[PDB]
Amino acid sequence: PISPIETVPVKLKPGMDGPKVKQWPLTEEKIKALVEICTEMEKEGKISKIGPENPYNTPVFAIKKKDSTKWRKLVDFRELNKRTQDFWEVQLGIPHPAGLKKKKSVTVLDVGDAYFSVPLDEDFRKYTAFTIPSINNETPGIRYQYNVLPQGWKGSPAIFQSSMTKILEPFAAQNPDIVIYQYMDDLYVGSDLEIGQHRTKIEELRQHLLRWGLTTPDKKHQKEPPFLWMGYELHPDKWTVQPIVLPEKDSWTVNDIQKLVGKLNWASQIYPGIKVRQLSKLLRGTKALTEVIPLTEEAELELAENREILKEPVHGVYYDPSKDLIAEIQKQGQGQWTYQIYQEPFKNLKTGKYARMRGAHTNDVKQLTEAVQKITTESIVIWGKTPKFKLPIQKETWETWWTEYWQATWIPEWEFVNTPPLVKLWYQLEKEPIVGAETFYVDGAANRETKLGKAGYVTNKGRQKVVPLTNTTNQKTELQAIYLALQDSGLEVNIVTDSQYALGIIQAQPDKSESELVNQIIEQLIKKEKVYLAWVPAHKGIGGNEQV
Amino acid sequence: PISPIETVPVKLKPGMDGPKVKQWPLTEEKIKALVEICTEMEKEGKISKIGPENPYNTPVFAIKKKDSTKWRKLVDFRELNKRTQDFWEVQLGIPHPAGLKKKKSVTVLDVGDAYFSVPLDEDFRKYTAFTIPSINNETPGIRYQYNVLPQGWKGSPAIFQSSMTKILEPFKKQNPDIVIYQYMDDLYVGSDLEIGQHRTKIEELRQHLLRWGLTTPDMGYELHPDKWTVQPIVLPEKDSWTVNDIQKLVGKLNWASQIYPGIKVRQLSKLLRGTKALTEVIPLTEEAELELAENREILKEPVHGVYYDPSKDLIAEIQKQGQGQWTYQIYQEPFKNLKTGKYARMRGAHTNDVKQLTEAVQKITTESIVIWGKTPKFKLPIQKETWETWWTEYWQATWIPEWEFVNTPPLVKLWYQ
Ligand SMILES: N#C/C=C/c1cccc(Oc2ccc(Cl)cc2OCCn2ccc(=O)[nH]c2=O)c1
Repeated sequence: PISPIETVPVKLKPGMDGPKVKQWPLTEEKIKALVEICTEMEKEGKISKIGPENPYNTPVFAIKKKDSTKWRKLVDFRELNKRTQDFWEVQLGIPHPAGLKKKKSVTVLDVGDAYFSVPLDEDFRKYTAFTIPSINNETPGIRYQYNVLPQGWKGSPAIFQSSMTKILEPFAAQNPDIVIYQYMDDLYVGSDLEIGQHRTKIEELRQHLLRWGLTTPDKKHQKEPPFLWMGYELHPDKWTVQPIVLPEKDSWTVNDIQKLVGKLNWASQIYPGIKVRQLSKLLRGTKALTEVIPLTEEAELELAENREILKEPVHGVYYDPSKDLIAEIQKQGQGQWTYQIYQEPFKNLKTGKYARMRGAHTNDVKQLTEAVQKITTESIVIWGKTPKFKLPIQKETWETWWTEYWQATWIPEWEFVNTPPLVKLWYQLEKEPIVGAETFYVDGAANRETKLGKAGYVTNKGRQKVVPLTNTTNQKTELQAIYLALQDSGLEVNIVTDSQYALGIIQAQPDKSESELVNQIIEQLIKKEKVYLAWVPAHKGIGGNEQV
Repeated sequence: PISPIETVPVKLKPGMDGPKVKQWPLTEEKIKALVEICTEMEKEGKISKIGPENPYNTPVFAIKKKDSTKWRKLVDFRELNKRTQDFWEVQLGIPHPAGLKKKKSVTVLDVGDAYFSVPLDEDFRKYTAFTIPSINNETPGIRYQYNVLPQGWKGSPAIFQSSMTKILEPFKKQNPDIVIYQYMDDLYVGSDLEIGQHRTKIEELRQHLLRWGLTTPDMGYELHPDKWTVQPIVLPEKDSWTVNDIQKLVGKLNWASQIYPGIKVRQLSKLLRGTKALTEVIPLTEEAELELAENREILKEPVHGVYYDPSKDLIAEIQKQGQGQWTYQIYQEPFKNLKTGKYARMRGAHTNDVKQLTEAVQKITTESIVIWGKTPKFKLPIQKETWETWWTEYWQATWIPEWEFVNTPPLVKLWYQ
């Protein structure tokens, strides 16, 4: 039989037993159709008719494919799968084309009857037992079990991968000149060897695999480039994604928006400039599954921009280890960032985008740092190294920021490329109180029930103001107070607030937010020459004038 | 080598599975180094390759050790430690001397290699599984498990404890005033001796351990725990104050009230009665100086009701003070501080933030080890992915403390310096 391959020992989960599910059903139409299968599988040694003693059992169904000339057997292993030990996880991620090295030739072999070509641990075989039933009349069903890896069994992919690796090792040991990637069933071999000797090597690999019981394509070479693989087009000198289709509809569905931003996200890998913000901002509401969701003008504009971007094909290149790895970042202005990774000016390894969707307030520098981090992570994953950075920010700006920043930040080798828009701090608060400046003692308050509330100030020049508000909270009133003091003061202003919230927002130095109020405050702060914000504890009678 | 005796059976708390933790992506450099190291360890019988039937995984990293130009493999055993050792701090648990912190000098020696001689329980080996990752998911990783007591596992010194006691027994008799505590792969040796005599005794212990077959790979690394206390809160002292300065003072005092409830700010808060310019100079009254001075002498004397609870976890908060300075507090419960301090290392701009934070964390952890015999869980003022990416560059120790990340600091920066 298939014995030469060493079986992997398998246990049931501790404190469990093989599936005892009994199946009498169902019909006579598919039964002999099942026998016609199980006989040919028995002859090939994949299954064995079993005796009466200690059987467990698993359900068995029969079903047909299109172009019906061949039937198909299907076993539901769900219960057994529930009852079997965990295995080492098969590869979660797949290799990224931008990290592949250019090889003179690439061959794709696909082993057929993969799992059935790998033996199953003997003592475990009794738990795979299934029963072909009958019409009764004193006819006990036909019983079997698997001598090989059952299709749909929990342990099949991992054990197959392991077996394939071990089988490959004595080959690859004598052929370092060629490299074999292993993915699911498929083997992807590649080499810089001359085409003839490459082909001969491929045939040698095929025969070696065939001696271990693993079939490989006997017709032509099978697959020729492309090479449509896992959502990619792999060309000999270049790679691209699949053709991307953005549908057009009168009524957009939440599901269709999901699929839309999905395709767009996937497209962002190669096509640069893709903006996903508005369309996903639609999806922010997660409600139901079927809800028909109306578009926004910004969303349709965004989708249009993406459509114009997808108008022409864009191809990425492969990786050359002898060349530097460069990453370049641009700000798209909406809180959206885009980046290209390249070893060469006119050819990108790949592209991508970053966006901060978490939190109301932030600034350009911090976001740039975050993007740099994401790119560093991705680069470590794909190429195994960190890229050299080209960034639209100046050394003084970033030194200032990271020296003034409370968090620890890390930046690699980076150089200044002057591309508008530049990243800059639009304003800086004063670290010491200003002499010859009016001092505004500001406060705001609200009733958490009525929500009316008010905001206002009392200055040292004897000036006072109280502005009534509607539909607000203590946060909004307290920010409204600072804004109010910014409006009524000169180019140099000292503000004293009793709230840690407002102080927290302002001292964070955001250049943008989800609040129009904070934005107006930002614009005012920019218009100001000097602003000193100071904090005092409330209800201590330090000269803050409050109300209720 | 050989099995001198049978293995010590290792068990997990009933109803607990083995560790399953994803492996972090590594630089090709670190991957290569791990491949060399692990190949060599495989040739020595220390580790063996495993099949798919082993579900468990534990992370591995490559570090430069301390000053060395060659790579060291560092396994992150925190999860396995929580899943096993928490029952092994009882069964095999190693007692922590309370006199170690009182010694004038403490030297740290690396005894880890000693573990590589002793075999590990056959049944337990599958729980030590780790994966050397591959670049770009080209191949599934290289999988090993330990055939001997692994470094970084808290159960290793627990098992090796008797042997260590037997080896250290003669040295302790000739040196009864020397305190020796074993934490994981490290030996902490305290003494009141002069620096020279201390180092001489340390080299004596080194040679003793060496002639008994235990190799160790040893300014140098030495502490001085007698200076370790809770640092007092300081109020700014100035010749002439302002409205702003007094506001800062009242604020900071009002904050300090959560620690020392016996503080009265009533006089200082009155010193500016009406709305005034921030830069207006206000001379303090007699009552103001009286209250400031009364709040000063109460602030240089440590708190009341603060004791170490062995049941609760230790928590270390760190904040960045700028210019290479960092402040930290170790506490079990809010506002009750077991320890506070400040760390700074070296200028010249060759240093960066992540390096400073890393060295700070290491120092705080070592302090915590010397004092309470266990490591605190850190709250780190850094972005998660940044730390997870760059922490193994500057990491010189053999242990990994628990940590999490804090996004919400207020102005408390200057209140702690
Ligand atoms: N189904 C399907 C294939 C899937 C597949 C997936 C990943 C890799 C692969 O082939 C490769 C195998 C090994 C190496 Cl070292 C590079 C490769 O470069 C791939 C780039 N390439 C592709 C085709 C070609 O004509 N020249 C090339 O340099 C094949």
